[PDB]
Amino acid sequence: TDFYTIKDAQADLAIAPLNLTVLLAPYSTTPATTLESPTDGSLAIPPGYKSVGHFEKQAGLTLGNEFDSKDIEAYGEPEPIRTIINKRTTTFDFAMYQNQRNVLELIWTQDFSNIQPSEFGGIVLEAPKVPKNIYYRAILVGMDDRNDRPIWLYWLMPKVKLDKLDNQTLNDDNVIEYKPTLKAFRDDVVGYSVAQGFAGPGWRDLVATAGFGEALTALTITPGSPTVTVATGASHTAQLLVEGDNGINYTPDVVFTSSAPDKASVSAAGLVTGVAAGSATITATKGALTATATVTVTA
Amino acid sequence: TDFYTIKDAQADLAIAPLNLTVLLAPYSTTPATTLESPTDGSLAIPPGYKSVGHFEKQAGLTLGNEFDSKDIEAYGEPEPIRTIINKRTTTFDFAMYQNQRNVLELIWTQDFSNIQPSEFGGIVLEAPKVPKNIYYRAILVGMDDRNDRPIWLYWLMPKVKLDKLDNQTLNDDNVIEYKPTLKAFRDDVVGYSVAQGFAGPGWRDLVATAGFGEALTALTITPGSPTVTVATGASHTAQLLVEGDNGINYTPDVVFTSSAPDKASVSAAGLVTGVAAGSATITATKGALTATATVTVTA
Amino acid sequence: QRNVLELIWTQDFSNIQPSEFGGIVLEAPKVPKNIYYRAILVGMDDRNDRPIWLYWLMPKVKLDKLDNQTLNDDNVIEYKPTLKAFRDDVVGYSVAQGFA
Amino acid sequence: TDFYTIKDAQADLAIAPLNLTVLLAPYSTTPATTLESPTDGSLAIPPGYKSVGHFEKQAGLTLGNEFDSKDIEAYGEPEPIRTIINKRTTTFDFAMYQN
Amino acid sequence: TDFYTIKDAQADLAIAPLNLTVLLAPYSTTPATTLESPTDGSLAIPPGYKSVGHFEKQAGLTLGNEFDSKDIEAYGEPEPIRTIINKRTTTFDFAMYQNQRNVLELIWTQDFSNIQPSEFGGIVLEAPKVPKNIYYRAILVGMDDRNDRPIWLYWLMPKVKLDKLDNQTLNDDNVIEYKPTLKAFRDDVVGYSVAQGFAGPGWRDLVATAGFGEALTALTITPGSPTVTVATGASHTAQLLVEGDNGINYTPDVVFTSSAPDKASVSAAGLVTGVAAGSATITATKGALTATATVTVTA
Repeated sequence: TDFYTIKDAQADLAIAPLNLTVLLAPYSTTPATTLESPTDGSLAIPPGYKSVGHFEKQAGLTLGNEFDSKDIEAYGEPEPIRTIINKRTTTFDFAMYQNQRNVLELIWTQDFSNIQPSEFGGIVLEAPKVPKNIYYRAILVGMDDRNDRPIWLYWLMPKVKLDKLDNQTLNDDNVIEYKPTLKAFRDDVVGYSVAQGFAGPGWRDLVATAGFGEALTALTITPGSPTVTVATGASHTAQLLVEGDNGINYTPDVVFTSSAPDKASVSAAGLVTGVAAGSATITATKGALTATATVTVTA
Repeated sequence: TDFYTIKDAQADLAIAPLNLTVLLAPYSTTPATTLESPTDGSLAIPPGYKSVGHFEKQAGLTLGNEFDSKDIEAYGEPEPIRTIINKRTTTFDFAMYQNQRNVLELIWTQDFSNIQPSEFGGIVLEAPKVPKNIYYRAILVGMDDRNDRPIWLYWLMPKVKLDKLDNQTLNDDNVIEYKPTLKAFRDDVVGYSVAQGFAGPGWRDLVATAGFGEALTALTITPGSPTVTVATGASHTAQLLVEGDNGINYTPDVVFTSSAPDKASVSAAGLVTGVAAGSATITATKGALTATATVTVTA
Repeated sequence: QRNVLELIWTQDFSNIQPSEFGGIVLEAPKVPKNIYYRAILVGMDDRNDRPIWLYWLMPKVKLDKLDNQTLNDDNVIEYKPTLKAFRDDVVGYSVAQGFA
Repeated sequence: TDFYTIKDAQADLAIAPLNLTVLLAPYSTTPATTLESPTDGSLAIPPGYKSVGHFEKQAGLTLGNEFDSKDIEAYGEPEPIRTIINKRTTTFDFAMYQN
Repeated sequence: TDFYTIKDAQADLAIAPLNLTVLLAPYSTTPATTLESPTDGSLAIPPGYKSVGHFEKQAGLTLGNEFDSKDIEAYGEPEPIRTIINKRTTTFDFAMYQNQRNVLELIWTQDFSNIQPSEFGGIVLEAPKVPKNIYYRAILVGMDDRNDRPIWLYWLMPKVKLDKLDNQTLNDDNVIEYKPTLKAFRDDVVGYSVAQGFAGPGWRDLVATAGFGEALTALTITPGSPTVTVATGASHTAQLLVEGDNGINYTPDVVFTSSAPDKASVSAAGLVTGVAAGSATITATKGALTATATVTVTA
């Protein structure tokens, strides 16, 4: 066995967040559990999460993790007999550009929903008597677009608070930047302080390689023998569903073909419509994996 | 839903302070509450506020916000059960150029209003025996000129005090700079320490987008059916006011047209003067939104 | 991949099952776990098609530190952990350097 | 439509400065607003502007324009979201003979 | 196989822009999707695009493309594992001669629409206090004539902006020149920054050779059995239409003949007019291909 086989390096698993956005929601909003829509796996932001818009490219977004722990030392032991890790504090910072309502609410620790613009649109935002402890739910979601197969990787922080505010420098050749450092706290309802998740058509290919689940070896069609009516109606169309040995819906990844197009009409999605009564064979093929189904069409 | 729809990035909301000025006023002056003139929304500096003139471009104007908070930690809780934020310290610094009375008064912490120039204009400004605690009111107003529609964004600090004075370096190829770092304190009568406000014709367009108020959907002409006299007099002219569903006066933004110019004369501002007796229709149109009014002209 | 995320999150993700469309969610644990790994750091020096494999054997390592993670639109995401090697009683050493 | 009609080329709009003069006036002089006389439209130079005479033909007169702008770059945007053009510096040079 | 067959050189595919024009339109104009007229395939410029006229022959027109990419390097890999290409900047420049409105507006970053000539026709164009960000839509269309079969090849740039302005040297024996370098940006409405296109009867003869689509192997007449009345009326004449398997209309390229001129008269265009009632044969011949249709003429 040579060195490169032992290395087992996969360049595709390296994900670059080509685009990124941060969505903040008020603490009354139900926290998001996953960003994958159950219908088709598309990106589905839960209601109540509103983006903060553009932010500085050069500064980017900085995530920081800090452990605080106490080590118990016994006599004659060079190394601790037990280490008690109290907490893993997570923070993140970036440089917002847009001067919208939620950005100013976050940087001022105030609820400006009751602020009404004057007769000519002029508004005045007053800092509170003492800063308030306001908690938000944050979704940091980024898209890596490779071969038109995006990978959406997101950080879910169900309870964040404004930890720090950097100095605000005003220049006549630069836009005004708000640079908050937000600390994520543990939320009891969901039971975590921060979660990292992956989704998308691109990640469906690499989920087997990355080590989550089992490798795709067999391809199966769930409605193997459907019966379709020639006449128009609710039961005149039957939607196929293709799965793998590891339980992942591979329907968007497979290619659908019909042995006899006239007897049954199949699309790229996998819908089956029986134009003419008879026997048809619908084959879903992805790579070297092939699944076959038989459709009977009755007028 | 694709990524860019979720991101919802508005490049217009990014405001760059192309021009900036700082106006200091003595503590006896009534603090400013808003910089928007009630008459037409123009920039209106209250009396007593005098500018400090030019300041260094490269140094710019630095705004700093600091939090001092004490966290209450209970047994068995990695994160504090309650955090108490005592105050939010706000400071700002910049490098003044002009050697005028107010700049020297601020840097020297002295009242030079009683200083009388000598026979040939020479003056001598003595530092006080002990530094005085002098409080000023500060307006930091900046204009972003985009498409001849300026946005004036301002910081109102009703009670500031000189906190620091940076080293003063004299060079034969550079002007003399005064670099004060001013700290803003809470003012009891107005109820805030620092306030951030936006105004101007440019900001009126972005009020709806920024999230303050409600989006503009319908336009209404409040004097829908006015009657105007042919003959000259005080009641020979009538001013039209156009408003929106969100209560913002959109008169400068709309375009005025007259059905028959001879019957009633309308200008860009919205004034209606009845040249000839009869019925006229005045239409105010902004974008795709339109409002109509009928004017009856009686000799 | 799975092992890198387990190392950086101090959690066992072997029980994580991908969703219907391959999407996964990895939750940080309530409290960080003390997880120990065995590390082999093996390097090849290929000279005249006669490679030299020199390796560091650390039979018991633990995640000591995690550096800041910076996200940029023109760079991939890097995980930068500092791992501390501990004494292992069964083998009798904390770190061993070998050549072959 | 043939290509020539779409081109809409006109040789009459190509203006060649067959003769050229530079006139310098002290800062106290009232700046010129236009060089056409309101009486007849002829070339009328305001008083105080004194010409510098001949200058070298080979060098001619060179006019340069430079822009100093800063581009605001936002995350995920290959092109800047806003370009702030500070100034447009105009310079010109020539080689005078007359002392 | 000899070298000449392997090389497969086609001297006809070399296109030389014998004539070139640049057309600039204001940003409010609808961007051009194609320069091919759907009615006949001739060069049809969308309204609002006004040509800049003559420009310098010796300098010509220069198009430049630059790539800004970052290479992700990994330990032990001599070559990068992933190259992240950010943008493809396209620019173009040329030396305008004409002193017209659009040229001066482009070079001065100003709009002179409201500039009114004085009593004697004189005008004064004042440069703006600060240069404005004005965007244009550009069409760079060139014509190559070969055996009276022109080829129009064009570059569409939906969003161009002034980037550089070269030095402007005045000579007593040379006309005045303006040398702007324009950078093409990305327009989200159309989804591209630059698009290269080809059209014209000359191109139609080279579509198959160039590799876009399949070659022409069969010819077909869509009105196989048209009916034309002897009596004058709307349905007196029927226009033929020749197509191929590749999907390209070859009607202008084919030659129409009629077996019996008295029964039906056909021209080079392909229109069929029924002069005498009876059966006629219309044959369209192009190269080695022929298409036959039968026309029945009823009185």
